[PDB]
Amino acid sequence: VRKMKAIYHTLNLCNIDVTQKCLIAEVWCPVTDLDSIQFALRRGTEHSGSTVPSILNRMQTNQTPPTYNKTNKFTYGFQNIVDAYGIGTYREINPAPYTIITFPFLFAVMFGDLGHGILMTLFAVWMVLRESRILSQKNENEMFSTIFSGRYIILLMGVFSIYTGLIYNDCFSKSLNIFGSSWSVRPMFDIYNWTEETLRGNPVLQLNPAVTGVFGGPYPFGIDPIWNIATNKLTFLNSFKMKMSVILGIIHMLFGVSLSLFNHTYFKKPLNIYFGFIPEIIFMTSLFGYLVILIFYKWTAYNAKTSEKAPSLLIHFINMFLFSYGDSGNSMLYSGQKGIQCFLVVVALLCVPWMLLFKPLV
Amino acid sequence: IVLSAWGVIMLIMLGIFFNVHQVSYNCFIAASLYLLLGGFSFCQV
Amino acid sequence: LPVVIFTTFWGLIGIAGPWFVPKGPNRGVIITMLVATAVCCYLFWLIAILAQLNPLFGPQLKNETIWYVRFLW
Amino acid sequence: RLWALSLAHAQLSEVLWTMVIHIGLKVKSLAGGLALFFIFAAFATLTVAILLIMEGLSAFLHALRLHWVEFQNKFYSGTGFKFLPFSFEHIREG
Amino acid sequence: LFRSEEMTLAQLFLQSEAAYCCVSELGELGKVQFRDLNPDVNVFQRKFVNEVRRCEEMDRKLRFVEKEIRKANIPIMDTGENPEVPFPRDMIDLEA
Amino acid sequence: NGPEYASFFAVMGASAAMVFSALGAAYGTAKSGTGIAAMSVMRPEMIMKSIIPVVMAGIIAIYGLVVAVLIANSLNDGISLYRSFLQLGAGLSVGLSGLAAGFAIGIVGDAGVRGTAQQPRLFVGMILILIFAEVLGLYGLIVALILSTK
Amino acid sequence: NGPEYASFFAVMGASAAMVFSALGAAYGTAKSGTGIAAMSVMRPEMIMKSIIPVVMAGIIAIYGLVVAVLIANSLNDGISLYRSFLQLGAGLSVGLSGLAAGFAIGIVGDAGVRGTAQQPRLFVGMILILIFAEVLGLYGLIVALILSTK
Amino acid sequence: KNGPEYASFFAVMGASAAMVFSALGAAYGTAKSGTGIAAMSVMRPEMIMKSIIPVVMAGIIAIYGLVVAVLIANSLNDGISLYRSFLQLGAGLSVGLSGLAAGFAIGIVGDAGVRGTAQQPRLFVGMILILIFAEVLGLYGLIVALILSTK
Repeated sequence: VRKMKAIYHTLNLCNIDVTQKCLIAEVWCPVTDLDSIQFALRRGTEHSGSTVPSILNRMQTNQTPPTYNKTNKFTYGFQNIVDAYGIGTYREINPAPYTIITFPFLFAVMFGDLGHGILMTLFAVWMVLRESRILSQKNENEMFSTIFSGRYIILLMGVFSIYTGLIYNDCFSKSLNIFGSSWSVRPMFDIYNWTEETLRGNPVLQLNPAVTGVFGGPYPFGIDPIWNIATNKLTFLNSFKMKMSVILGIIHMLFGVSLSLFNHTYFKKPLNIYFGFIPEIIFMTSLFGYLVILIFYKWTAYNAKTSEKAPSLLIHFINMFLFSYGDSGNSMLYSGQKGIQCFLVVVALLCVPWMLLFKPLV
Repeated sequence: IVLSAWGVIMLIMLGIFFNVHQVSYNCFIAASLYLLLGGFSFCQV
Repeated sequence: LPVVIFTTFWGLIGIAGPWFVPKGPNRGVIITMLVATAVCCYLFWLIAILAQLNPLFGPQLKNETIWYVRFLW
Repeated sequence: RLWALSLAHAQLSEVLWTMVIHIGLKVKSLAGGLALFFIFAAFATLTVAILLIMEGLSAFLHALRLHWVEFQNKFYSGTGFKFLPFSFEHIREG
Repeated sequence: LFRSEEMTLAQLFLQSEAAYCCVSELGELGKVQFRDLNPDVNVFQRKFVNEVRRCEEMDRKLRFVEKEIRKANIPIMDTGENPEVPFPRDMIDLEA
Repeated sequence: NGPEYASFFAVMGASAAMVFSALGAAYGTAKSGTGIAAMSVMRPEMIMKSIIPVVMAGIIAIYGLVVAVLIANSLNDGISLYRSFLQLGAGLSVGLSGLAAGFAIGIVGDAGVRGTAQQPRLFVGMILILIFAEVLGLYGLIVALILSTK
Repeated sequence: NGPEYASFFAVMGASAAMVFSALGAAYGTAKSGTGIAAMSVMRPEMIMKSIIPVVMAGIIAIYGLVVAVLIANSLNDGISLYRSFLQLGAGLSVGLSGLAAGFAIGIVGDAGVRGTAQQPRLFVGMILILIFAEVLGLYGLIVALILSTK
Repeated sequence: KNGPEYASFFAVMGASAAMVFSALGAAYGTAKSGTGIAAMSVMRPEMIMKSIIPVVMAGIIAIYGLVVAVLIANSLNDGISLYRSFLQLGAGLSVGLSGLAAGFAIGIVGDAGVRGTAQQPRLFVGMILILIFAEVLGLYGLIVALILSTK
């Protein structure tokens, strides 16, 4: 009866019936799915006993079509998460194939733990393995319904947080050793320096240098456990975790601005490419793509043995915009730094006239 | 409800990690914990 | 070196993945996931060591703990 | 914010270890028995209702808000219309 | 699946005798977006508002029975099998 | 080194970074939390979709927590008075601007979830205002950062 | 060693960590306590379930209690002026953040139990907002400990 | 040459008050006008992308305070002159409290503008014009904050 009510509800939605004693329906349908509807409609009218087959006329109007996405049991959770903010228009690039990986990845960097990564995915594999008998029961409160709707989202969240939990140890804030700890060079610091007088008294928590005999090899997979047992732990981590956060922030936003090209080269609108893709990828490489290569350059160049007076990336990012160059507090990071940086700002400066003034010529 | 079963594998592996790493204090806390809280895993079904 | 070991091992998954994939309806999704998961987990591993390689610091270790760490490493 | 939330999650995981499980662990003689059985039981509901629930939900929506604002503003416009196909899949069992 | 699916706005020509059977088979397929041709009409005068009332009282009596069995605690098996759509010649026999 | 009373202004920067920021996050949780209970009487279906201003206001305390840790890590005895004043202005600019941001998420999160129940079209617009409401605490972060590197 | 008046600032942190957290725990108990009595006259079944905001407000009180003992265990005559300023900044950053957290628990705990008398679905939503208001008192703890250890 | 030991206190208070008061002005501009969005949108859901202009004009007030807070934080040094530190303090108040005024003005006329726009859309071309004159009050405070931090 609930089917028959639905068919009689959509026949109310059907033709004004003024034209003939027949029903006309302007339905939307996928173009590549068109053989299956015609094969069904040809035998659908056969059950009624009619010798007249119903026909399907294709229109060429200008009403806006709806969107449609091929939806699986897995990618439905990542689809409606994107669809909650805004429905996609006709033939825009769906970010949902990219949201499958990047959104559990961006969750895992800010929720990174091996121990909580175990807890998240073991709850997740319980939700998907027993999912037949859980779905058999009708309906429950909102702390089971949204959780069951995202059982595959929380699966990839628990898997990736195990991996990013290995990049920075942090298994219930504890750590593991996999053929490592090769920073903590005890002997060399004290053997090559003074051992016992220093053990108690003047120092209770004294620092290690890296250039006596101490640091050999940077822990082949993750953060070495010597930081977690130290007391200066955060000043290395907040130096690390702030740089990598803006490293991931650019190349994710660079990946977004490169997809604006494929939304303009498909519409055959070459006007939009010459002010939308070209100056935007120059504006982000000059200001922000230059920032991520300064993080890589400072990381490899300077070390513990030389260069205690190492420059800071906060001040040198300011001297790009506030054009004052020449100071003794912060040295240049590399030779010819004054010449390349003024060139990078003016080509970021003139992009704002180039984007603005040349597009309204329509 | 069965949260004690979650308490097994975490406290078993914690006892192993204290067995590795004077060291006799680390073994004393280890042998006290997984022999007893693993023994306290007797819970309802 | 760990860098040359993992680069070809992350150069296997996501290159040979687009090559060894079923012809089912999920082919496009599977390839995308190999491409992505490859470019995320490699560069995450890349900036962790590079922010270790050529360091400027040392672990500020407490008292007892320093001799204790000599005994074990 | 993916440095702020990760630093807050790391510091919360440290304090919920070093305060409430260290009290059970740093006891000489009767530590592994009657003491740490109820200490871990208090630690069990704390790491779930605080460290798993809200930190797992805050990082879920703030990994989400980087996609809605800083990823879907470069290419995505999104006025849109949804399909809603006429089917009998609404009536599965009820 | 990075580009989209593309839609057509085709046009149907359904006969009066083949008006229930084709739309019911379209619902089992489930890939159509029936659009309102006449939005400026009331809830009645839609040619089929007579028996969509009758399907609601058939639903109303069936909601009453479903309350009655669970009040007497005879839990009904599902035995999951999607049945086929009943023809309108079986609709008169269903109320009896 | 510096004077004996130098460390007081820096630890005031470590406490005002947390006190005013948690107070800002408190008003964002309290004012929007009253909006949830008035909304859900009529519309129970959207409470998972409606607890987003409670979560966006929670980052204000996390924004204050980062600077509170960063100031407490640079603390040592005999800091210069110049280094101590920088951490004081670091804590005030991330605490009180977080208190400003918590006021914005508190009011808009209150009235926005009232209109979200009566009309679901506001949800695209409501979270868009909450973007501009949260960046006030975020702008207070990067000035607290650039004051703490010196 | 330090001066004679150095101990005054540290004992102020020992009191303000307990005083201001008690004011928060009181407002979490008092403002939500009126919401229980207005709810109870219609729904006597949800009374043992409705005490969950006044229990979480009690957790705000023990956040100030653990740092008050930890500061008082660190008290000594002849302490340096640097050590006393940390314990003053630790005491303010947990009490006034606990006063903020106890403010937030009292507001949404009152309006939550007034709302759940008309809908039982709000009970899982109210307990979600109370968790986010609870970590505000918890965030004040981890800055109080990182200041008092050094 | 070398200033006194207390000199950097005033310039730091110019860096903080340029960000605290400007975010407080942008708080009132977002909150008071964001109330007017949710009150208007219950009857006119179409105008919800056009009505978010009063909340982004208040957002510029925050960036007006963010810029000079960076400008002051880069002129800072150990032992600056007492003349230079009073400049950065007077620069910070002239942009924060002026942005507080411009943010309070945007919030009032932004809220009242979107209420009457729900009843007549002809106000919308006039609402932006009053919102311009409220926004230049922050810009007037910005350009005097720059000339004080230049010296």
